Amino acid sequence: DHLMLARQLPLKSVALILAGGRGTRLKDLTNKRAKPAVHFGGKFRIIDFALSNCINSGIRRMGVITQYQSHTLVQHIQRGWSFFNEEMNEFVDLLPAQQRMKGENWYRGTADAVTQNLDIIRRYKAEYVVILAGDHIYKQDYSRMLIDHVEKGARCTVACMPVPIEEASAFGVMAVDENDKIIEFVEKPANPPSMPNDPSKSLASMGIYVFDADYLYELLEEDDRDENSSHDFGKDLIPKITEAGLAYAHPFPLSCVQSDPDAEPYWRDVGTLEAYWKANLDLASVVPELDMYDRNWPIRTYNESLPPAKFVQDRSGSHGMTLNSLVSGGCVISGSVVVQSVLFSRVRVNSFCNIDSAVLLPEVWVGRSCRLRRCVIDRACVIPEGMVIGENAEEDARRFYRSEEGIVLVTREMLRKLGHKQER
Amino acid sequence: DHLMLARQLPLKSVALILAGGRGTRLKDLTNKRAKPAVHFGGKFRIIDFALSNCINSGIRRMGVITQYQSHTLVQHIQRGWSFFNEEMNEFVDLLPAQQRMKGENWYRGTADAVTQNLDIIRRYKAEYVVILAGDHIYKQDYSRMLIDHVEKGARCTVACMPVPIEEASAFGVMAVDENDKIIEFVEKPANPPSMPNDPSKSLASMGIYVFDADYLYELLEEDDRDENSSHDFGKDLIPKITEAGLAYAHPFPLSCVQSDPDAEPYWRDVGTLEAYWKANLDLASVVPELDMYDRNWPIRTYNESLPPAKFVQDRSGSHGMTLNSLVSGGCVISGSVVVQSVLFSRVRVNSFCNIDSAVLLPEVWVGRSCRLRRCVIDRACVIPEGMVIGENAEEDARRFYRSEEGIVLVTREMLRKLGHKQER
Amino acid sequence: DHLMLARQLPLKSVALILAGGRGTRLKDLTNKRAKPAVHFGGKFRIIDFALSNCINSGIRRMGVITQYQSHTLVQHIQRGWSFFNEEMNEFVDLLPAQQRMKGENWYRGTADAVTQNLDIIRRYKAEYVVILAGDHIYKQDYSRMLIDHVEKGARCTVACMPVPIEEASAFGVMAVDENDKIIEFVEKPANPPSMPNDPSKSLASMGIYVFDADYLYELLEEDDRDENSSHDFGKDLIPKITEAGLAYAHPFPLSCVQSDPDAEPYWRDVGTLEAYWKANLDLASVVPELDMYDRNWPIRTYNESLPPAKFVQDRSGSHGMTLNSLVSGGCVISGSVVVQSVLFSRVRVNSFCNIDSAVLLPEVWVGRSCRLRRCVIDRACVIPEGMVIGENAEEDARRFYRSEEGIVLVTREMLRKLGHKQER
Amino acid sequence: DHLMLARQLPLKSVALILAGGRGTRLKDLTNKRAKPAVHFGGKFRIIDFALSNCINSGIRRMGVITQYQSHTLVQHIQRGWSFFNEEMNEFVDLLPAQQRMKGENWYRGTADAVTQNLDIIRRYKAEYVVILAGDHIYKQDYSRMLIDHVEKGARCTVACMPVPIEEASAFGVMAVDENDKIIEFVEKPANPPSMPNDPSKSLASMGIYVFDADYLYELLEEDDRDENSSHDFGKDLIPKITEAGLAYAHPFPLSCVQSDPDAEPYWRDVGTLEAYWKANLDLASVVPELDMYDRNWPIRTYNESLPPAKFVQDRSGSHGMTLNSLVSGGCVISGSVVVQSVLFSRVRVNSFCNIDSAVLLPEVWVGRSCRLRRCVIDRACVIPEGMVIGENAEEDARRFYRSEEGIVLVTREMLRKLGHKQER
Ligand SMILES: Nc1ncnc2c1ncn2[C@@H]1O[C@H](COP(=O)(O)O)[C@@H](O)[C@H]1O
Ligand SMILES: Nc1ncnc2c1ncn2[C@@H]1O[C@H](COP(=O)(O)O)[C@@H](O)[C@H]1O
Ligand SMILES: Nc1ncnc2c1ncn2[C@@H]1O[C@H](COP(=O)(O)O)[C@@H](O)[C@H]1O
Ligand SMILES: Nc1ncnc2c1ncn2[C@@H]1O[C@H](COP(=O)(O)O)[C@@H](O)[C@H]1O
Repeated sequence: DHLMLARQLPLKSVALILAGGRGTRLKDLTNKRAKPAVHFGGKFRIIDFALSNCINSGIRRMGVITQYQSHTLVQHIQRGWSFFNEEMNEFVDLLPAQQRMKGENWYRGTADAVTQNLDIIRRYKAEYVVILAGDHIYKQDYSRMLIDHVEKGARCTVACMPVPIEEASAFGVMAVDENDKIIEFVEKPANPPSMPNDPSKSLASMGIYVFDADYLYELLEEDDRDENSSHDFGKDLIPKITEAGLAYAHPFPLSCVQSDPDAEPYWRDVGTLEAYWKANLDLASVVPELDMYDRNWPIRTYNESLPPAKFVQDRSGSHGMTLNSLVSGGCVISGSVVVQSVLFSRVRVNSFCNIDSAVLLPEVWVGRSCRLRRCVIDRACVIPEGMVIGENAEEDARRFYRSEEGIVLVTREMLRKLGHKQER
Repeated sequence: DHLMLARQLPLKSVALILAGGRGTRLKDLTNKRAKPAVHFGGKFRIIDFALSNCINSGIRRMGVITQYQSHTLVQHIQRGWSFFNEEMNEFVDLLPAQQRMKGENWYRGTADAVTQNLDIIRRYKAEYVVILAGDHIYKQDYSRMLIDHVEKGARCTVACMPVPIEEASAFGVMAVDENDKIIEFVEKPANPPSMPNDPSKSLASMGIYVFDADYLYELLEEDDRDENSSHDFGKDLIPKITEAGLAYAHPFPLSCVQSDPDAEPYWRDVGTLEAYWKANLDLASVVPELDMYDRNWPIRTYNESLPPAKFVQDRSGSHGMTLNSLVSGGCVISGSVVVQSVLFSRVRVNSFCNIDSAVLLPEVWVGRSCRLRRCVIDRACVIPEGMVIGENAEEDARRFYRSEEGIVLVTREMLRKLGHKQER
Repeated sequence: DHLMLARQLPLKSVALILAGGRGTRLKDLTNKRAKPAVHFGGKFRIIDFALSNCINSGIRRMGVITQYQSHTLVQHIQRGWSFFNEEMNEFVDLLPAQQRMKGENWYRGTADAVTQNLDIIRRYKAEYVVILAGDHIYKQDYSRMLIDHVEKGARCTVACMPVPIEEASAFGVMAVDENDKIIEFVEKPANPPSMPNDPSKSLASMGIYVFDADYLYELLEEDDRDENSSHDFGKDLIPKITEAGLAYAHPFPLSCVQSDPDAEPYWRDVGTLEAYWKANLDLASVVPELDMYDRNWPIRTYNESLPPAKFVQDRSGSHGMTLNSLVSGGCVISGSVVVQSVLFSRVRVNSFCNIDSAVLLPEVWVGRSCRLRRCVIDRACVIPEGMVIGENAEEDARRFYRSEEGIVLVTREMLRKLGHKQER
Repeated sequence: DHLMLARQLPLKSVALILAGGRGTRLKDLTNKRAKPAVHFGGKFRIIDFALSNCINSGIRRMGVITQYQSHTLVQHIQRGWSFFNEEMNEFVDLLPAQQRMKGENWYRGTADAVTQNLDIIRRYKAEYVVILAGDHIYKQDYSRMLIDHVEKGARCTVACMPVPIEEASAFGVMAVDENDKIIEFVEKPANPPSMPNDPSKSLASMGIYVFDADYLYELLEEDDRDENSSHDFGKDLIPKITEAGLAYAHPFPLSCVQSDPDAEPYWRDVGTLEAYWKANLDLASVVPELDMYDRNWPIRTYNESLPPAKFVQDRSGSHGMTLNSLVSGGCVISGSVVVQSVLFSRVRVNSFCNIDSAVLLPEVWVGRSCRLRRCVIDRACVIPEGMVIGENAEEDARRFYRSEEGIVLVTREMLRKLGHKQER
């Protein structure tokens, strides 16, 4: 462990974002796009979190694997992540599956997508391969995980963090020892084992595996020949590494970038619809759990050119009132009440509206005299005049999609089967 | 006139924006910046108008002449106008006066700045040279002025537009004939001559001269040797061309880009302080005279990455009310009243403020319980708590600078002198 | 026909490059890449021809359709064609077929690829849709084809140019009248009909169709419902437009950009292997048919950062001799004879080589004492020591691929079945 | 010393490259350009060395101080060093002296340039300030000098390296102790003191001072008020820090990046004309002292788009012979002999030339039947037909400039004076 080691491992490293793959539990949010390209934060996409942590961690060589509905994703990487110069060892390579006969190849698993592209990744000559799930929201520093991987003399290093046992049936539960060496790993159990001394919580894998380059190539080619295998990192390989005792665990609180050290680390995978809504409006509160006014760990995105947020008087000459809300650029709010809401770019709300705990994805047009409560308005939805959402549960659940918790989702297809011409 | 002559006139052409110039009528606004680099519109600088008209007119070769306090200007061109490629015949040159032998070189006049850089401009190999004053705000199409210049068989074409005879003592008044050939030109008269049939208005030069390049080079070298010359385009050259009868006039309403054809063309040179303030708030009204939500003639600028505009509750849990205002990105408005105002980037207003007909240039901090009206807050001004501006004119004259019209201007040096340290 | 019309139609236009789709007659040159991504010119790819003609024709909105082996292509557009800003109406959108169920969708035809993406192209709001085959090499101005399309009052406008009847069985042969109105169109005939008064030549379609936006959308939806249709522009639609008499013909000599007006227009589709090799060395001769030292119609590409071309002495201290050859950057030629050749980037040739009428695609390593005549060395081929190519026809045809005209092609797979470790 | 201290020392840091400076020992080379902007290496400028070491050392915040003839320099930074984003904490500022009141401001010395811009540098909020002379050619790692500065608890760390006592009268000679603390510093002595145990060599300052920022600001404001000071870092400040015992020395062989560890570190300041010529041709030899085919420490520059280097046959159909030369892109060499030479971009050599130990800066045209040896041809020089250089020293002294060592220098003004018009 030398003094100039913390700086030379990111440069000998290469990150691989398994962007591609939809989130099925997000219903129609991700019907026309990949989960990493779901909008978030007023101006971000989820994959801006798993990319700006590579940059600020020094890892300037990324590999974005994209399968399902990637036009918007690729078009976002193109416009916001193509400032690189390949001559200074940095790049964001897109690795969709390469078709030679109209659908002959198609990425059978998570770990069968790093094996199709294993002739391109060898050419990078990397020693440490970070394996990032980029449909997640976090502010980690992977040059403090890579060290903890190099100090321990590990082959694979799984970033683990504890979560409530109630939600630990959707993640990879493990069990460690005094030396943070994984002893028992099981993927997506039906009865998540608890931690020792913490019966109400389980030590879960985040989908962030650091691998020596030599061991990963030798483990996938040793796994690609397995017909029985399901070709996934959690469900096939990490048990294989674990059962040889070459798998260590890296606590996330160590390599988490927070502005308040007294707080707990922030991890939201935006699993269902409810946690997507809840995760945006936790940017609109007074004290957000996620700091985005931070200049020591900024998040890079498509810096679209939009005019200032305009607030104008309604048809009656009256004021427009706002409370704990975000209004991004392009918006035009004509004298209506906006509360606990998040308006993204280009949202044009007309007069006399009432908007409460809403999330208005971009290019939404809200017509005159609309009332919106606890809803998610999808991209380009042209809400008609006098529409009421979030006051009649037996109404909203027979028009739009309504989650068990009360969250409504509105899409153009939902609003075009109702008869509202939404071709504006 | 060939049918394919409109599209290859902007490629044989080269624009020269005379960015340098104090614009002394602005008093303290331009103390630390050049007149072009004054902030405008929530996110623009005035030189984004004289540059985005060259782009959308096809003129991709520009030459920005900068002398006085150009650090902010040059830093703006570097970060928002350096997307060009030199192998596609397009660039944004910066031609500030070349310095050797302990600060020897400085331009004697407007036209003694286009001469020193006459060895670099000949390299461009440009047939037509557009000469743009870039301290002006307008939406023109120079590929309709170049045609009118090539149809007429003109050598130099002055863009002229009528203005009230009261303000015509600041511009170049001319007189034309039936075939738009300048007969009488006089620069900055003390008694501006009126138009025929319009006694209340004068036909003024805008500062926009299109030149046959073979004539410009021969005219400046024939002028640079003149010992009594003032080395100015209006004060020396344009009378010389006029007196030979080689000077035509191009009406601006023809080559103006406006979304409402029933309206009059828009020209504001932001002369004094009052017309700066009035010009911004004319973006905050309901029907702006200047359209900036126009996609057929967009304005290019520094697309700074800023978070959404955040509105939060005050100390007391209460709402914040807005009326005909622009709130750009980065702003944080803690539950205060904002009316007829324009907040630029990064403006952090604290609780219980009242803001009326104000313009808050970037990085301004308004403290708790401040009242601001009919004022212009300079960049990074840290307004202290309980400050009151625009209610006692006799008490705003001594503390700050107050125009004759009632407009107040606040700078850090004005506030630092009263002992309100501005170190944030 | 107004005077400012030549400049306003490219802005109301959108180009669609049918890049996607391999060139089967190129054998193994396009086995790991799409034909638009075939290298050409020492530093270009074929799709830099059908893109730089959109830029210099003012068409800044392109749509690159990519299906077969597009990793290289996409990775080229990302690194050399992503300098655009979407806020000044300009972009290069990549439109690969969007998969929702692992190969469910896959682009059944050339005109069934503009129909899958017909919800994205409507959003561009474009009046004139240029349909460009981008597997071709030419220097055309599409703002002189668009006019000739607007003057004639046409619906569709097929760029046609005469070719020898011998090769006219691979293109779309048509037949026109006095008003350049197509009368008889047949796609890929077995007996190409000749021209009137030129029995030895046929009037052939280039794959460059300009279409009013309103007619194209109504023609593909009216064609997508046809089960009998083969979904192709030539084989299905252009006969349908022709049989209604709405199809005009635009001669290519009019809208061709040449630097010698006495010459004939340059069109090479790089059909077979022989014409690819012939087409590059026609850059190496003394008077190229294709001018690439032209600054009035430059070609934009991935401006890779490479050191100067180094020529060094061989093991014996001797000179290296060159004759009518192109040596791009990165190359290291150790004192060998290079004749009528084209070396791309990074080509390291070792001592005592002899290279004649060769094309060395990038990262090729030629070992010591090699002789190469009339060959095409593919990307990254590690030629071993003492290899001899192009002197024994019955030898080179049993090792590598040898066309009927004598041209040899060398790939890594060909040189790894022969036992030469080529993993360098 | 923390294990994560090497990687967050380049982020709390800010580099200041003093680009301005005539470098008068170069005579006519730097007549029209600054010493930093002198061309080097076939494609680089000297300031690409002092900048790519900040990038690859993690220092992404640079401050380029430019005074003398900076148009080419600024135009280079604009086109090759303006890929940075201000929201990711990285930029390349240009801090030329601010001008108001008819050319008033000009820096009195090296250290009176970092003071005027002391209101802009405090905004950076930098703990460590690297002070780089950028008129020098070396491959250093400043994140190994910053650590050595933070281990030692030093305030200011001077990078020192030994040089022959013959040339030690041009640099800052010092004397150190066991713990590398400067005891005696004297700037540009007339009798450079020797090292202990190495009588033939002196321990010289490179011009590379690392500073505690809290100490720099307090040292320049405490120096700017000095009436007898010369306002220089070596001549005024570094003796002041030395005499307090707060000045440590950092050996350059530790923080040098070299591909052959058995070699000595590479430092060439290109002092006179002879060491400029010798320094370039040391790129053309077989084993360069400076490695530029190194991918672990690449040099970033203006990646100009140029065609491949073309070699063609002469008038007579004959070959062109090369020996240990560099031919960059754009060159066209018509069958002539080139030996031990360095041709930059766009050099068009005509037939029957003989070129030996020459350096042809860009856009040079060599005419037919020219003989050139041991000379330096200035940018855009149009050598006429049958010119002979470097065979008659008595006839090259009068026509051009000839050093005492035998090196010739050719400029356009030297050739224009002999009546060889240089207008191409
Ligand atoms: N203004 C719009 N109207 C309708 N659909 C859109 C609009 N903008 C984007 N889309 C589509 O909405 C889907 C999701 O895109 P995005 O919201 O950008 O991920 C894609 O099918 C887009 O092509
Ligand atoms: N946050 C800030 N605080 C104080 N001065 C600033 C700040 N930002 C820019 N300036 C200075 O304000 C002046 C005008 O800059 P600008 O408003 O950008 O034209 C220049 O002297 C800048 O360096
Ligand atoms: N240095 C290399 N060695 C082996 N294969 C390569 C190399 N560079 C690119 N390739 C591959 O060669 C194929 C063609 O790429 P390209 O020649 O860039 O179109 C692709 O499969 C690339 O991944
Ligand atoms: N083709 C050219 N012909 C004559 N002068 C040039 C040319 N290119 C650049 N220069 C001038 O040469 C001087 C040095 O420029 P540079 O060699 O780029 O540092 C400056 O005065 C440039 O404007």
